[PDB]
Amino acid sequence: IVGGYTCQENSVPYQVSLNSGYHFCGGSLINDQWVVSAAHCYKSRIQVRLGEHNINVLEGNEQFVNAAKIIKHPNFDRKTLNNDIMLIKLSSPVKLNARVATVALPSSCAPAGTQCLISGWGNTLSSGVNEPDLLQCLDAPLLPQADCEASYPGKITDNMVCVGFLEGGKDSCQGDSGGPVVCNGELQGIVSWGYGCALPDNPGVYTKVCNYVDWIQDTIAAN
Amino acid sequence: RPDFCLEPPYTGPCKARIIRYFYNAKAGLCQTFVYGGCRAKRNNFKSAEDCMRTCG
Ligand SMILES: [Ca+2]
Repeated sequence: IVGGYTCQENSVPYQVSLNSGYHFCGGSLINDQWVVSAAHCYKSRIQVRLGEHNINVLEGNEQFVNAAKIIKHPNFDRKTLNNDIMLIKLSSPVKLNARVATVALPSSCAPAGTQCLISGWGNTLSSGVNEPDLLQCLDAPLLPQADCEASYPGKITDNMVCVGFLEGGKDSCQGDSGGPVVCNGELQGIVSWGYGCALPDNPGVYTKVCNYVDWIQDTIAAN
Repeated sequence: RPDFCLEPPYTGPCKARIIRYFYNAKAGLCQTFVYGGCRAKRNNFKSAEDCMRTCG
């Protein structure tokens, strides 16, 4: 997260870190046994870390759980990034509490202009590299689809949504993928891609979660 | 040596944080960099050994 601020300790209880030796992606807990993330975050072996704030220090509220099932959307395209969403079933249910909670799936697609909250442990610099210890937060609006398309000519599908600022300055970055974009208590986006970070005319592009609620529920109930 | 070995490391548009190896011609060695998770270029290896064998 570039241009954000440190989140209040455990103020984003649904945020999780995907670890395979080191933190490589984020995710969101949607229920005591399932996490949603980005498909390009796929790895054969994944450990999910919940209740985190300082990713480099054992604080005592953390829960480490291994993924038992990793299911990417069947129509995911590694080239165009269309349908960049993936479900992870935990080895065992987590203990839900103040530091570890679920986030609600969308009731419908949020309109452009809706203010949202993005979070993650990704790079905080547009130029250079600075990996934060503490979870970073960013308040940003959903952008009109026409502006998203004008910024990324011929690369945006109906399954994507731009969130951020066309003037740049604030954006998600490497290390934030799979992370949540929450608007009004509902998970509306998943950090996916963009050209650089916090660059003018190139706001972050996110997976439009409201298009997959049924697929998510059908997959959960079937596995 | 192959031309892609002289190109700078390509992070790509995706926002994951995956450590990969790339041949640094200016230093004459393979080093690590952060790959975004998609649309990798050829100067991108999963190991230093494979990197040195291909771009050495
Ligand atoms: Ca910790």
